[PDB]
Amino acid sequence: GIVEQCCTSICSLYQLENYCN
Amino acid sequence: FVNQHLCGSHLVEALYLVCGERGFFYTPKT
Repeated sequence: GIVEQCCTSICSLYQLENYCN
Repeated sequence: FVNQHLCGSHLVEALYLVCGERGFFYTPKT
């Protein structure tokens, strides 16, 4: 999920945007 | 070296910025 993708690893803009409503 | 990870309050702030008026759901582990 977002933590493993963006906090543990490094995430890209579209990965982050995909968690929005 | 400079940190690229987004964690905790920094992750919430990131979502606030990128999602804008769409908003988002979030739950911390702690």
